[PDB]
Amino acid sequence: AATEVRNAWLALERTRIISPMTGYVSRRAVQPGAQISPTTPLMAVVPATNMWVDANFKETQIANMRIGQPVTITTDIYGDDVKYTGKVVGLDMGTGSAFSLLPAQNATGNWIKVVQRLPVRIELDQKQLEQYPLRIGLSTLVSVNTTNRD
Amino acid sequence: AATEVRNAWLALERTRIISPMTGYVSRRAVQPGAQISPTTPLMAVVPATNMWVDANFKETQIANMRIGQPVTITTDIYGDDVKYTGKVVGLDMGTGSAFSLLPAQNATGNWIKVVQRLPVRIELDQKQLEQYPLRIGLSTLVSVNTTNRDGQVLANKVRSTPVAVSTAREISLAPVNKLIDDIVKANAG
Amino acid sequence: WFLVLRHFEETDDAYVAGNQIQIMSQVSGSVTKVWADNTDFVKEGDVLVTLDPTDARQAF
Amino acid sequence: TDDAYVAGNQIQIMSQVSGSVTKVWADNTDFVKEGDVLVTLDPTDARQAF
Amino acid sequence: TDDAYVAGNQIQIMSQVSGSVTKVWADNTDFVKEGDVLVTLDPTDARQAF
Repeated sequence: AATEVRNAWLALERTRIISPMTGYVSRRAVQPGAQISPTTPLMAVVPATNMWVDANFKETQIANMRIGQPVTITTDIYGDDVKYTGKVVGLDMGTGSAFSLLPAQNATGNWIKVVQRLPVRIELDQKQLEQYPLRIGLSTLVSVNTTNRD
Repeated sequence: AATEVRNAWLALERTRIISPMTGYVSRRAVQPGAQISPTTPLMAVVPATNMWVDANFKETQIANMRIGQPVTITTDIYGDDVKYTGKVVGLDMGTGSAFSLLPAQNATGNWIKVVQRLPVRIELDQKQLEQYPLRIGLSTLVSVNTTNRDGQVLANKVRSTPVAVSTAREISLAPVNKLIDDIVKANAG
Repeated sequence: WFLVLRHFEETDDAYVAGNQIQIMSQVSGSVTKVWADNTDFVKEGDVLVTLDPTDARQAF
Repeated sequence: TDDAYVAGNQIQIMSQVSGSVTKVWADNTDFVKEGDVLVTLDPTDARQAF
Repeated sequence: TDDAYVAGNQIQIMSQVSGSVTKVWADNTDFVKEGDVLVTLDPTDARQAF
């Protein structure tokens, strides 16, 4: 019976929904009086601490890319007056079209060749992020120094 | 046994559906004789008191915008004969495409650069709405004064007061407690 | 004159926004009354729909 | 390449129970600390079970 | 033919239970082995049942 008491108490303590992460509220689809189940989205919390860049290079540029190479990133909100430094994290194991939420169907006859793209992860330095914050979805022009291939 | 009695009584009382807010009705998708469950939407109530504006600025303009800066908003229904005053509440940490459920562009086609937009929350003065009310989705021309720049881009103050609270769906358990007492006295000999 | 226009930022992509609640029932059943229609002012604590109480009374 | 965006972590907030909302504590573009309440539910049925 | 593409195997990692995640041990572009834990859940309710 003590176990059942504990289960009921945890059920009651969970009527207050707690935030698991420090961040900022983005979308709010919850109103007083709404009927909620554990499958209904309520909010979103977007921290601003650890942010990286996702560059989509063509198939014809990732030939000489290695992990740890120097990188330089210039956003558009700020321009050429502010520059960010980073380094390669790792090349993804699939093309965007292949791993899209909707597959691409190449065996259809009405097929036109198109150069593919591969996501690449770039690690930004956090010290300069505090001075110049960045939001999710902004656009930047990247540049990888491939002079060293080891 | 009393706990089950109270649960059953609450189930019966909820056979009436009550309004949790004071507003106006829209999209009444409910007719007599329908079969309903808690996941079936019945209608909507749209409070007409606290409205804001969502201004979509390009990435080029987002810079130099801080919290609290003055704003001026003009609408189309009322033309230029009426102005509005407001303030920046804050900028969003996302561009809309962050949470999209579909690819931004087709996989088959090529990639074309598109300048992004970032929403901004602007809060209106409430003494002007009551005399010149608005409606959801109306177009408006926004202009933000960016002369003064303290450097407050992200809010960092938490508040102890809730924003939106409703307690119209809380049921007091007095009559159930009286009925239980009467039944106990009846069956006690 | 021109940099004054630079001291401001404009956008015509704005739209008024507000709150909306989808009224939903806490229980299942059948409908026997509907207390409001489109463009009706309803106050907090007002009844909007009513269900047949035949099935709940038996459990009670 | 100019096809590079800025990516980060975003978390959806989902309840572990089912209930009816009675309060909301963050509206939009508001700062939130870890451990703070964002939504509260009516505790009648859970209290009865307890 | 010019309409040729490389294909391989993929795994949709899923849980055998339900719960709430308290730890994640891998991000994108990370190397994983056959026994390495990837996600962790809260063991309270299961402990009660045990």
